[PDB]
Amino acid sequence: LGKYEQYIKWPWYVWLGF
Repeated sequence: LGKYEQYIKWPWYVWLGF
């Protein structure tokens, strides 16, 4: 759907993409 990778991309950024 693209709802998780949209809200989960926040905490995952701190590691990669922060």
